[PDB]
Amino acid sequence: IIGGEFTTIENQPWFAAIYRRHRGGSVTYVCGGSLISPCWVISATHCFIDYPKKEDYIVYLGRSRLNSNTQGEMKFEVENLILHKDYSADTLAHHNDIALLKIRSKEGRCAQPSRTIQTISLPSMYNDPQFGTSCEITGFGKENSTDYLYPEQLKMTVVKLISHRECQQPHYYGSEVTTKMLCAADPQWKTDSCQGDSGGPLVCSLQGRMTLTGIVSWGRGCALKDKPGVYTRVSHFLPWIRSHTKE
Ligand SMILES: C[C@H](NC(=O)[C@@H](CO)NS(=O)(=O)Cc1ccccc1)C(=O)NCc1ccc(C(=N)N)cc1
Repeated sequence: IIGGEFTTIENQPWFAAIYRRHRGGSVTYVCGGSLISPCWVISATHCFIDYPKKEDYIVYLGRSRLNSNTQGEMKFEVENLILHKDYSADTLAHHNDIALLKIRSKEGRCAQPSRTIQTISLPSMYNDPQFGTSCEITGFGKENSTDYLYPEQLKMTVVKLISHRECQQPHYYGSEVTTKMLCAADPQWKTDSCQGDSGGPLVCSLQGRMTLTGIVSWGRGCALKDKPGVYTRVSHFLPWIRSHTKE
C-alpha cells in the first residue's frame, strides 16, 4: 500500500496472509486474501498460476505482521486450490483474476471466529456501490515502487470507485479494462495498492454493511496519475464462487 496508514488485524479481521514454502525451510509472502466463509479464502489467480501446488502454501488468519507471530493467529494448510479456468494476462489486463482456497488446520478444522478472525460478506448479483464511493484496501504490499522489501506491519488506505466510462478513457486504460473489472484510486493520486497487495480485498460499505466489492488485481505502476488500481469485480463472479464452494 502506497501511503495510507498502518493498521491491525482487529480492523481487518477477514484478511488472509498467504505464504509459500520453499526447498529448505524459507517461507515467503505471496498474496493477500479474504475469508468469505469459515473454510474458504478468496484471492487472485495470478498469485498461484506459476505454482499450482497446494501443498506449498500456508494461509494465516488473525495475523497483523509479516514475519512475526500475532496473538490469536491461526495457521492453515491449503486443502483445495481453485484457479479460474479462463484466466489470462494481456499487456496490462489480467482477466478472471480470481481464486478460491479451501483452508484446513492440521486438526482438520476450518477457521474459528474471534476478535481477529471474521468473515466478510459477498455482494448481491450485479449490486455494486455507486461510483465515487469510498472503499478500503488492505495489504502487506510495497509502500513505494522502488522498494524490494514489504512492510512488516499490515497497511490500509481509502480509495474512490471510478466509473467504467472514466477508466476506459485513452489516457487511462482504454479498452483494456472490462465490465468484469473495477477501477479505484485516490482523487489526488497519492495513495494506492501496489505489488504484494494482490489478492487482497477492496471493501465497500454497501447499505450499512461491509462488502467484498473487489480483489486487488492489476495496475500500471503504483499511485501513478491517471493509472487507477484495477480490481476483479466480485459481483460478476458470484455464480462461479457458489459452484466451486459447494462440494
Ligand atoms: C500481476 C500484476 N501485474 C500488473 O499489474 C502489470 C500489468 O499486468 N503492471 S505493472 O505496472 O507491471 C504492476 C507493477 C507496478 C509497479 C512496479 C512493478 C509492477 C501486479 O503487479 N499486481 C499488483 C498491483 C496491484 C495494483 C496496482 C495499482 N493499484 N497501481 C499495481 C500493481
